[PDB]
Amino acid sequence: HRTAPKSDNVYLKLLVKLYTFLARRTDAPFNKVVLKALFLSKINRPPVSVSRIARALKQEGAANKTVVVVGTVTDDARIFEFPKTTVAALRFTAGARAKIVKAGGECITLDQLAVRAPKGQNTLILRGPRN
Amino acid sequence: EKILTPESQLKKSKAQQKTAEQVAAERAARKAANKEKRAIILERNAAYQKEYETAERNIIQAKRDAKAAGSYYVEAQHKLVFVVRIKGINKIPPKPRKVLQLLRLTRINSGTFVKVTKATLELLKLIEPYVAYGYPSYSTIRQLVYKRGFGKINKQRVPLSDNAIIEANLGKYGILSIDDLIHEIITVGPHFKQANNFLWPFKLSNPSGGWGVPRKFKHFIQGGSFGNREEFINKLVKSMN
Amino acid sequence: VLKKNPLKNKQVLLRLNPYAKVFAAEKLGSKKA
Amino acid sequence: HPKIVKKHTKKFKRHHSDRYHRVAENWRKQKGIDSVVRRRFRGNISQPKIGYGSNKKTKFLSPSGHKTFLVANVKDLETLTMHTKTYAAEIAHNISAKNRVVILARAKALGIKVTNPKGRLAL
RNA sequence: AAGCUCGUAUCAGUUUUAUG
RNA sequence: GGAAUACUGCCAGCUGGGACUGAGGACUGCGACGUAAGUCAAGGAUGCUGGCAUAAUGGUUAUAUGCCGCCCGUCUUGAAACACGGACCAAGGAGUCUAACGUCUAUGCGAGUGUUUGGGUGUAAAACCCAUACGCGUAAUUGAACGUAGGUUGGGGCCUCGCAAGAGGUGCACAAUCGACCGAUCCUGGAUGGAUUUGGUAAGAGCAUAGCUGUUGGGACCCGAAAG
RNA sequence: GAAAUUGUUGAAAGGAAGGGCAUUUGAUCAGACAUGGUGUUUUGUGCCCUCUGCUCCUUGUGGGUAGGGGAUCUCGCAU
Repeated sequence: HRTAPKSDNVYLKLLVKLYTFLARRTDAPFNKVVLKALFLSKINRPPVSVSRIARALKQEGAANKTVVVVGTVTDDARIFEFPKTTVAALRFTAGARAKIVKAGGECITLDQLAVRAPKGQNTLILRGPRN
Repeated sequence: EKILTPESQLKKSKAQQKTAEQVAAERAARKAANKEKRAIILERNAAYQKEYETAERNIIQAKRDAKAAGSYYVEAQHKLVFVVRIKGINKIPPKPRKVLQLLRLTRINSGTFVKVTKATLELLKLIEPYVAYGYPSYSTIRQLVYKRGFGKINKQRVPLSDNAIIEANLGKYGILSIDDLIHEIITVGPHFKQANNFLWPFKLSNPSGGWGVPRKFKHFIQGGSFGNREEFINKLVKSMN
Repeated sequence: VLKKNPLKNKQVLLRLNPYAKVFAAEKLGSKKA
Repeated sequence: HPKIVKKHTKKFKRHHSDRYHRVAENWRKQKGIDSVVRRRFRGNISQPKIGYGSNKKTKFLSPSGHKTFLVANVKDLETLTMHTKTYAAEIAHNISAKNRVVILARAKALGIKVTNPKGRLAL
C-alpha cells in the first residue's frame, strides 16, 4: 500500500502531514480516503471537469453538500448553468475558477475544506474517469 | 497590569481539566471492576478445582465399584491430544508437510492442542513418523499455559501474564482468566477452537533428561520416540518444558 | 518488559490466580479421602 | 553509559589480500560461484554481514565515551558547549600549530575534551 | 511494478461423509 | 488381620550448592503484606567493600600452542573433474553518446498546449519577452439532449435513526443488466417498416519539460578471424 | 620519491609456505599541565548601596556609559 507521496511539492507534503493527523485522531473514514488519494500519481488523478461536478450536483440535497475533488478541476464549455456550490480541490484552472466564482459559488483549498468539515459532514468526493 | 494568560493556553488548560475530571472517575471505576473481576475469578477457580476433584473421585469410585461388582468399566475415550513436532523441516514429504502446516507445526520441538475427532484421527495417523502425541493431564496443561502460554492479539504473539489480556480478547466467550483458558483447553467446550487458535503455538525446548531411546525415529511401541505415548506424553512435555 | 515465570516468584503467581492463596492455605494437594 | 560491546574488533581483510601484492586490503565480495569465501566454508575469513551491527546507544562513541567531532576553528569549537559530555572536539590534521594552541585554550575554557591534544606542539 | 473492489466466505500438494 | 514399603502421578510444599544474564531509565498498570500509616521478591541491579597517575588497563606485531582451511577467475556438465589465463609490480582498460518509438515517476498548463526556425532586447553564445504560422488533442457508426448530455442492482464515501449491532436516505470512479440518435449485416422494395448485434455521442483529457528504464539503426559493453 | 626487485644490521624460525577461532611469551605503543565541587569566617574591590548625570530606539518585564561618598557584605570576584 502506498504510504508516502512521490510528489516533491512541499505543499502536498504538508497536506499529507495534516491529513494523516486528521485521520489518525478523528477515526472518520472520510479523512482516510482523502489521505490515500493524496498519494495517487498524476496518471491516477485524472481531472474532474466542471461539467462532471454540475451533473453530479443533481443528487438529492447536493446543494448544501460541498463537492470535493482530490485532483484538478478543469473548465467545460459544454455547460452554461453550473449550479451555485462550493468546490474544493488542489488546483483550480482559470476557466473553472471563473465559472465557479461567476456562478455565485466559491473555491477553497483542501485545508480549508478540512477545517470547515473536519469530520467530512455533507462532503461529496468525486473521482475522474479512467476509461 | 497582570499579564493575562494566553487564550489558547486557557482553552488547553480547560480541556485538560475536563478530560482529567473524567479520567480520575474512570480510574476508580476500573479499580472497582478489577476487584469484582478478581472475586469472580477466585470463585470460578474454586468451582473448577471442586469440579476436577469431584470428577477424579467419581472416576476412581466407579472403577472400584466395577471391580467389586465383577464387571468391566469402559473409561471414557480421551477427547484431547497434544502433538509435538519431532522431525525437522528437511526432506519432509509434501502431504505430511501440509498436514503439519495446517496443524501449526512449523518448527521442531513445537506443539499445539488438537481436538480428538473422527477426521483428526486420520490426520494424526498420517503424520505419526514425524510427531509424538498423547493424552495430556491437567498439571501438564496448566504448566504449559502458565510458562509458555502466549496470546495472539489479532495478528501477533503476546505473553500471557495478566487476566486482563485474556479478557480483552477471549472475554467475548466468557473466558476472563488463565484458569478459565486452562479449563476450556482440558475440557473440549463449544469454544475450544477459539481458545486453541488464540494461543500461539508452544515453543518448547529439548528435553532436560534427553529422549531416552537411542533412536528417535521409531514407533514408541517398539522402543522409539514417535507414535502414541499417551501416558508418557506428560513426562515428555514436562521434560521439554 | 520482562516475562516473570509462574510456578516461581509467588508474587506474580498470585496476580494471575487469586485462588493460589486459598490453595496454599491448606496446600490443597494433600487432601485425605 | 552502556557498555561498548564491539561485535568484531578485528579489521576485515579481502580474501588473498596477503597472498598477492596486487590485491588491496580493502574488502571486496567474491563474485565467482566456485569461490569458497562466497560459500563461507568453515575456516575461511569472516564475511561482513548485518549481524555485526553495533547498537545505536553506543554507536560512534569512542572508548572514552565521547563522540568525535571535527573542529576547524573557534567558531566550530563553540558549538560543542551544550554537548561537552556527549561530544569531543577533534582538531583536523591540516590545522597549523598557530591556531592549535588557540583552539586548545578555548576547549579548556569551555571544558570540551580534546581527542588529539598537543598535536604539532612542543613544551 | 502499478489501479478497482473486498477482508471478507477466498482458498488448501490436509482429512472424512453423500452422489459409483 | 493389619501396617507399611516397592512403582506411577500431584503438591499454586519446603530447603541449598553451581553457571550466564543487569537489558529498560522520574510516577502512570496488574498484584501481595498491613484496621490504617506505609512496605514489598509486584511491567529489567540495588548497596557496601578492595587497586589507581613513575597508574589500573588496553592496543600493534614476531614466534609458539589445541583445531580447521585442496590455488585464483572463466567455461564445459546433471557432478567432482580436464581445459582457458595467471613470474611479479606502477600507470592505462571496457552497457558510453546519438535519432525514432513506449511504460513508470515528477513538474507546468489544461481544452488548450510548445518563448528560444526567428524577431525584440541585452551587464552579450549569458539573461528576459512573442506577431504570424505550424505538430498534437479537442468528436464521427452521415451525427449522437428526451433523462446524471442513463432507469435498476451493487459500489469508497456522506447524512438520519442508535451506546453498540445494525436499519433507512443519498451515491464518484468502477462492474452487471437493460436503455436513446444514427449505419452495416440481412430482410424488405431509392425508400419504407425495421432482424438482431453494432460502434460512436456518451460524461472532453490532453500538450510541454526533467529522471530511471525497454526495442530498433548508428562502431554500439571491449578485443579478434578466410576476403574484396 | 611506493611497489615488483636487490645488499647490510637486528629479531625469529627451518623435503615448505600461505589464512581463520582462542591465548602465553618477546618486542613495542597509548594510558587526565584533572588538581575539582559544596556551606561556613576575616579583609580589598566592582557591574554592590546612596546621590547627581549623559546617551540609543521606540514606549518597552529595556540597553549602553559617567562624577562624588563604604565596607550591612556573598549581589559577583580575590584573599
